[PDB]
Amino acid sequence: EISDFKEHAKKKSMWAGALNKVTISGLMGVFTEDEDLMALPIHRDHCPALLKIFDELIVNATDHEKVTYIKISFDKGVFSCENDGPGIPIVKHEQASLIAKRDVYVPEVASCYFLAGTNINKAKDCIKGGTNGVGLKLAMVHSQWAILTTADGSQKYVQHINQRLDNIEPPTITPSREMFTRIELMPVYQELGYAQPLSETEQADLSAWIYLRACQCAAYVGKGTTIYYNDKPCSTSSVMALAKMYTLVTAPNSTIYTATIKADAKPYSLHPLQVAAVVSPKFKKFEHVSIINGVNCVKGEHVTFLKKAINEMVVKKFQQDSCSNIFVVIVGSIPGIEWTGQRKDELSIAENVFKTHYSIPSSFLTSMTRSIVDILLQS
Ligand SMILES: Nc1ncnc2c1ncn2[C@@H]1O[C@H](COP(=O)(O)OP(=O)(O)OP(=O)(O)O)[C@@H](O)[C@H]1O
Repeated sequence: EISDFKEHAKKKSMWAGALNKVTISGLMGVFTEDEDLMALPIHRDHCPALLKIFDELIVNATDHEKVTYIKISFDKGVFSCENDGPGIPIVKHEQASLIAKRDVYVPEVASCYFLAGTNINKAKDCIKGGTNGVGLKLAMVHSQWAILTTADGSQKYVQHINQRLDNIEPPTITPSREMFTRIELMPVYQELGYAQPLSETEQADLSAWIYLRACQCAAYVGKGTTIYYNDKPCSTSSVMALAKMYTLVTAPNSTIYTATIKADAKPYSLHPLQVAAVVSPKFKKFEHVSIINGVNCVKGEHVTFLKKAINEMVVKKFQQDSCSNIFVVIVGSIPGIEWTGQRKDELSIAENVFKTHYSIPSSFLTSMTRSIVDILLQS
C-alpha cells in the first residue's frame, strides 16, 4: 500500500507516540493542596499521542513568544491555546490554491498541510522548538472537531477543521481590530483509549499534566509574557519555583542551589541557561527537568555536561554515584540542536559545544559538592 499523511498519522506511533494508553515512565502532573503547588507522579497508563496534541499547541505558542499572554484551557474535554502577537497572515497561498481548485489561505496551509510552516528552512541558530511543519496537523488529525481563529488587526479568520482532517470547512473572514491566534479542539478520546466523556480520574490526570506543562512554560518564556491555565496565571516563573514545586512533598524547606550557565561566543552567548538544584538523601536517583527551546526534553548532552562537572568536583572533595541525590531543573535555549523525532524527546549535539563554550559557575558547584559529600560521609 501507498498511504497518505492523514491516514498514516492515525495509525502510526512514529509521529506523536503510541496511539493508546501505555506506561509513561516519569509521568507527572501538578496538584494543589491549600496554597501549595506540588508536582506528583501519575502512576496510571496514558496515551502519549494525546499529550502530544496539547504539547504541539503549547510549543507553537512559546515559539511565537510582542506576545503578552499564552492562555491554555481544558474543560469538558475541550482544549484550547491562545496567544497574542501577530496572527497567522490572512492571505491567499498561491501554491496551494493553484494546485487545489479553490482559494486556500495561509492559516489553512499551516493547520492542514503536512510538512508546511515557517521553519522548513530554519537557521541553525534559531531557538524555536518548531522545525518540521507537522505538529499542528497532528493536533488536527486527532481532533473530532477543531476551530482555528486568527486575527491580524484588520481581519479575523475562523475555520472549522473536523473529523480528523477529513472535513475542512471554508473559512469565514470578517473585519476585526483584534490580533491573536487560537486553536480550540476536542480530541478523539475514545479512539485513544479514554472514556467518552473522560472519567473523573482521566480528567484529573490530564488537567494536572497540562497545568504542569503550563508551569514549565512560565519559567521558559520572556518576562513580558504571562501564562494562564483555565484563566488563572501560572506564576512558577523561575527555575527556583520549579525546583520547589517538584521537591515540596519529598524535601520541604529545601536549600536551592542556583546558577546561570553562560557562554562566551555568539550565538551561545545570547542564550544563558538557568539552573536550580536540590540535594537530598531522600532522592533515590538522579532526576532532571529540562525545558530547552520550550520543549520538555528528557534526554540530552546538556544534562551530561552538568553531571560530569558535579562528579569531577565530588570525587576530588570526597577524596580530600555522585549524582543520585540530585534533582535539577535546567531552562533555556540552545542554538544548533537537532531533535531525534517529531516528539522531541531527545536533543542531539556534540558534547564539545558545552566544553568549548559554556562555563558552570564554580560557586554553584562548590556549594552543591559540599552537601553531596556530607551525604556520602553520613553513609
Ligand atoms: N500559536 C501560533 N501562533 C502563530 N503562528 C503559529 C501558531 N501555531 C502555529 N503557527 C504557524 O503555523 C506553522 C505550522 O505549525 P506546526 O506546528 O505545524 O509547525 P512548526 O511549529 O513550524 O514545526 P513542528 O512540526 O516541529 O512543530 C508554524 O510554523 C507557524 O508559522
